[PDB]
Amino acid sequence: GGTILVVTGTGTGVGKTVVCAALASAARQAGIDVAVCKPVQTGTARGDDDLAEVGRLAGVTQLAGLARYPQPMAPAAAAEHAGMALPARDQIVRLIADLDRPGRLTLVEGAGGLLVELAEPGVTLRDVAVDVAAAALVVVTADLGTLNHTKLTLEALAAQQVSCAGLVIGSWPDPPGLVAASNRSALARIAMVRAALPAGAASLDAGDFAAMSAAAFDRNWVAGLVG
Amino acid sequence: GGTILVVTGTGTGVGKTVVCAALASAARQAGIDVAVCKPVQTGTARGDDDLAEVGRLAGVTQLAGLARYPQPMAPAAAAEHAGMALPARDQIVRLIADLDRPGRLTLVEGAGGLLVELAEPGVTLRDVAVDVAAAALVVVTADLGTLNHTKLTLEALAAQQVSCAGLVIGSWPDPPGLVAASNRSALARIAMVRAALPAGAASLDAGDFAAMSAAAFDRNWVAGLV
Ligand SMILES: O=C(O)C(C(=O)O)[C@@H]1CCC[C@H]1C(=O)c1ccc(-c2nnn[nH]2)cc1
Ligand SMILES: O=C(O)C(C(=O)O)[C@@H]1CCC[C@H]1C(=O)c1ccc(-c2nnn[nH]2)cc1
Repeated sequence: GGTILVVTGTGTGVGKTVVCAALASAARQAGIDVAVCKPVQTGTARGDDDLAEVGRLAGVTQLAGLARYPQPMAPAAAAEHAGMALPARDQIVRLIADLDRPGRLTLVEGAGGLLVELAEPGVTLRDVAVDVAAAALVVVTADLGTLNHTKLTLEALAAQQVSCAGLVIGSWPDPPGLVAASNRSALARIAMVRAALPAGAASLDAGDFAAMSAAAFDRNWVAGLVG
Repeated sequence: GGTILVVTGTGTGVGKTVVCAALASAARQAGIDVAVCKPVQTGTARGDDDLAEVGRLAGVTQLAGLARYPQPMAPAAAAEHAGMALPARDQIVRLIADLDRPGRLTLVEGAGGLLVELAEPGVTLRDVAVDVAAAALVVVTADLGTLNHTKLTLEALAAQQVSCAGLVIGSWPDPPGLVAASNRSALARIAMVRAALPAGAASLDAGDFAAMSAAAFDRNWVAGLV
């Protein structure tokens, strides 16, 4: 196949979707074919639709979903509230495997953070990453508390031998305060920081988002993801 | 000795100090002698002094600490900003062991969450809990995202064979809401929920806080701690 990369985060609202869009944009500009999938999407009754947002920001057309739940809650709770079931583990894996292809970067966007239940019983994006032999890109904030959450998430990845592809700061303030600057230096001692997306990136138009994305990542790292 | 419990949280600002105070108050009312140790405290420039708050809310007098940094930052960053090192691992472990005594509940309050560096070099409250053979009480929120952070923290405790003494919800909203209610049910599927402190409890006077605390915890669990 190609390269499968799960995109997780330290939590919800940390920048998973905009990072997915930014990496997708950078890879497409490098001539890499990109697919993005969001196997579990909650909050659809609030307008949450991460695949649509990635298409809007990055131009990705190869978008794949599976489960959609109305309430903006954790998947298990949103499914319960809608009277629906979570997907099965093998259904999530099938979605991803159908996309995987030599030369293609397939990004698998999680729901919330790494240990959120996506399938019964207690199957998480970590388990899915093992099934499809994917590394994990971890989206983090620059805010107070990020170092603890990042180290917790990386330890959890290592516990199941899921390689960490690096960190991305989802929103980087301009100018940075003392806490944000300190956190960025400390994050870079824990793992490679692949990018720090400028605050407000999700509000850029298509052309400005593309330029931001190309400058945000190291071109050699993006090109090295897919042979 | 007695019973040592580290009191950690899924992060910072989740209610660790008020939970320390609440458990201390419930234990004191059960006739248990209580000490509270906050080895490292930051944010003292704006007035943060968690030991003073525990003393006022719960009446604890054995209040022990080693280091206080003015800036409201992670300990390592606050120490770097001040140009001074964090305390030594030996200082923290020995202070706690010295506080511990038969018939006493010694609560050790961390700074931020479980994997925060408290001593040089890279020593955390988890490492301290291993050294003094303490179980860990985990303070969690009721808010969106709490389940992931709680599961991550519990996995990290288990990875170094630190027993989990349960969870405490640091602030229970009024009215709760669908997410808070769902999270409270889900948290109980992960570990014992020992208490859920009403929102605003940190503003109570000592008498009102004691009444809140005694009702918040199961009296049999508190008495069983020592
Ligand atoms: O949480 C506590 O104890 C607080 C309290 O004393 O009230 C402290 C108040 C000032 C900062 C906070 C702290 O100490 C802290 C802040 C951020 C981090 C962190 N972790 N990962 N990234 N940053 C760790 C600790
Ligand atoms: O974060 C994402 O993916 C968001 C997105 O679709 O962009 C989703 C928007 C709606 C909810 C959020 C989600 O899916 C979610 C929310 C809370 C939790 C949780 N974890 N622990 N306790 N609660 C887990 C997932």
